[PDB]
Amino acid sequence: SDGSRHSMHQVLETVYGEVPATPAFKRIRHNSTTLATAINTLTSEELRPDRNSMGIRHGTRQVGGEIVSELSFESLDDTLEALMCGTWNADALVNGVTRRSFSILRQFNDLTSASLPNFVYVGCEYNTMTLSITTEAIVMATFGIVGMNQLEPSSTVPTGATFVEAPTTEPMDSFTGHVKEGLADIAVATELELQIENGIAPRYVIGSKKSIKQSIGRFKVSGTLTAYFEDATLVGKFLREEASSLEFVVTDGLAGNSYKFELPKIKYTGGQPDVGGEGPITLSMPFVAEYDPTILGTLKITRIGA
Amino acid sequence: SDGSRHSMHQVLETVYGEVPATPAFKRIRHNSTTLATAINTLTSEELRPDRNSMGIRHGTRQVGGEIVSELSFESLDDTLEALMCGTWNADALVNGVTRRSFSILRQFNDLTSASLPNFVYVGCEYNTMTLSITTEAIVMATFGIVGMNQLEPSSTVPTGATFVEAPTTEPMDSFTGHVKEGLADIAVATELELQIENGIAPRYVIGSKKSIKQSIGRFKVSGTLTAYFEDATLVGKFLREEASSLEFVVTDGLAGNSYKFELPKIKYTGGQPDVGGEGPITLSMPFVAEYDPTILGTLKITRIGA
Amino acid sequence: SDGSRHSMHQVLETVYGEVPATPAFKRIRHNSTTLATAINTLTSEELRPDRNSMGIRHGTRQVGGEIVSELSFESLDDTLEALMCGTWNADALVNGVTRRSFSILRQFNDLTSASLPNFVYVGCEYNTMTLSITTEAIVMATFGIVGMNQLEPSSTVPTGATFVEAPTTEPMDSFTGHVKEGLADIAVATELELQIENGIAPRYVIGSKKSIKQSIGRFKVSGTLTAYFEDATLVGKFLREEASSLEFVVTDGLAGNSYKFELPKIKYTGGQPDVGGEGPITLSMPFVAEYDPTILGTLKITRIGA
Repeated sequence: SDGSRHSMHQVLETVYGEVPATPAFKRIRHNSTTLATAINTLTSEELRPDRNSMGIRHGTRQVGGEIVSELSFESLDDTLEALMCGTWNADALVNGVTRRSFSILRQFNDLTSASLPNFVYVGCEYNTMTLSITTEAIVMATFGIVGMNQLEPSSTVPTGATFVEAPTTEPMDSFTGHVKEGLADIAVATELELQIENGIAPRYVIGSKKSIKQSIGRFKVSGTLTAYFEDATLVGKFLREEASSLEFVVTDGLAGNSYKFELPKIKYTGGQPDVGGEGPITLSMPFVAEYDPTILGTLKITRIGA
Repeated sequence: SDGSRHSMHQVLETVYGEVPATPAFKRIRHNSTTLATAINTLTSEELRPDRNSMGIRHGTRQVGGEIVSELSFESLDDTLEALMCGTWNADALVNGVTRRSFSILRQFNDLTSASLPNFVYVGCEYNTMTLSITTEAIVMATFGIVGMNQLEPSSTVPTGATFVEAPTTEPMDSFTGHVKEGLADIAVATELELQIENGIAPRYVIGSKKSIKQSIGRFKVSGTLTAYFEDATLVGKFLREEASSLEFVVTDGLAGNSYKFELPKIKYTGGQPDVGGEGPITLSMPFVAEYDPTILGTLKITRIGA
Repeated sequence: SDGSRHSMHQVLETVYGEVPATPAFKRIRHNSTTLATAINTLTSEELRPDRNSMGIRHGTRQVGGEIVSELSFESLDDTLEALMCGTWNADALVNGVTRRSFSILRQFNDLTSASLPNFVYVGCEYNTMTLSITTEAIVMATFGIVGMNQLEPSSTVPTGATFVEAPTTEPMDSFTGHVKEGLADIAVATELELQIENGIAPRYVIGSKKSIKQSIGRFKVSGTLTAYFEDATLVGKFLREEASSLEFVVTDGLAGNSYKFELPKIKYTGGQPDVGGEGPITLSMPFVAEYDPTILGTLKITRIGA
């Protein structure tokens, strides 16, 4: 099979670890994927006179895959909602406690029917998200999922596997960036990085070969902010304890639709200006987001889409 | 000295740690080497007002060297026999227990007589072996050895150091149409990797700068198999518990002489088809070999040489 | 700010952690520096029902700067004296105990006055030194320091910040015909590496954000010596316990002035002639220096400057 002809679809699960009766598989616009499963190994230490390798025994299997997707409007909304464990309300999303389990199907168009091109992964729950914003570079959102187990390859797709398509809105660009840092101050930051962690780990019991359930952890928001040393206001906020805020907006290709990420309470963990021989002096300022009561959360994503 | 004018000769030892009376040093066709000795250090911890470095003391020594050689017929047979710890029988070798110690002599041809070019190592025992098979790439067998101690450089070669030569048979290539994976199924694997370990470790006692003996460890045979995702049979064998077999034959060339490696019982530890950004989908399937009572061993090398 | 317009100065402190009344800031000849402070984080482990980020707390702070400078005469002299903890006597320096603290000032000429270009670092103490000598390559000396805390950026320089300029002499070259290894033997070594460690670690107490003092450790001198395998005398000094000496001099074109580094007692920790396929055979021979009572120290730097 080749990476050129591949299709990926997902459906919200009503019962954990099972595909719905008529799965509404939805197309997932993406670039590269590593979704797969991992099986444990129980080695045998039986003594052998000829030192012959005794062998190993298989163990519980867990689906683990990382998918890379470009940020765009009318897309990745379910992924963000499930990851934030919240609900899209008034085009605004806040980190809450609403876990969502999905069933992802990997269909290899190039693979023939007899070759079983359908690979179904169930119990898949979004766990980690990586957001990177670089000037003149498409904004991409990497997604890490925790799946309970995978089904055997089969020629026939899941019964009633309706394949919904994904709106192909122009990918978001880094221009017209509303990068705010103070109460009303606009920062001169060049790149911006955001990481989201749900801390979802699996739980195995006697007589099971998969994670009956996945233990979610605390919602964690952190990131890295890089700017130029030309601005000296960023310097000091790290030296002296100061709680600033972060607020940036990704721009579409003049489509009139856009998002808005806001971190009301953050504190700088680092920040060091280095001569670095010749050339302009940069400034990397990693930060740690913390719970803010005004929004009853740590992060708030808002769609201003037209 | 330069690597161009370099040669290595080895002789089977009758008494461990000693060169035989009339060593039949045999030429070892090789590419590069890292064979040498390592001496431990015993630091001294004593308080000093001037805070001056107290000093460290030399400890036990261990000869450790890695030798890279291209796989070819009528060559490396003694290395394979010694490593496998078995004995060549009917052009077939199965992992045994018989341990063989050798004495390796490094002779820098460019180095002058007064410059002491001869380097002698005693107690050298083959510990590990790395076999890599790549398409349109010569098959090379890497060899790791464990020696007791290195003899001081001298001008005169060991008394009666007869220098036997090695048959310069054409290096084994990868152009074979025989790579078996099932009972009669021929696999479409692209590269194949095999690793062998003897778990040999040295033993130290009071009043001995060198290792008197080496406690041999369990015989270990494992490997990695990479193929194309086009074949879907291998896919799923990782997910389910299945014990397959591996059987591949390196081809010397037009001459009928060839080597046959067989692993009667293996199981796959991993396996993952990744779409990636673009291009074809590959498939890496690591495996671990296990004891098969039919051959009363883990691996069986067979020469079909004409 | 850009790395093109930056000035770095320093002044000997009379009281630890404080800039002198009128600092005689002296130009620091260097290629690049990383002078900056680092603050620890105290995370809060309070369980939250909405699983929100509790937030972290700032902890103690310390200043670390990497001063990369090119070795040259009439320069880094105070740096060498402070690092060696000795006193320049008869143009000869021996590892002593007397500790020296300095106040480093980084001035970004390009940064405007209102932009607060002056950066002051107090309690800076030279700790590590890395000297590398390569043929047809300028001798470089890296300087690691341990500072107490970083003063806030201000427009006005420290009161009476007289800016002395270190004498600028042609950088030292590797073209010397004097590299001694035996009692009178001249070695054929190609590169030479020297590392100096003072073991300065910071000390924290209750109610102090900064380190009140630094408990210095013992003086540590070690290095690495690389040569060619053409000389077989170096071989064996590692195999059989032998205590040699090292003595090398850096040259300054036709200026005449020079530095002389001497290690009266060293022994070699490694040594390995590697064939490496083709080309010449090199020989890396790491060594550790120790206490020699003839000089009452480990290392003795001597200026023969005209």
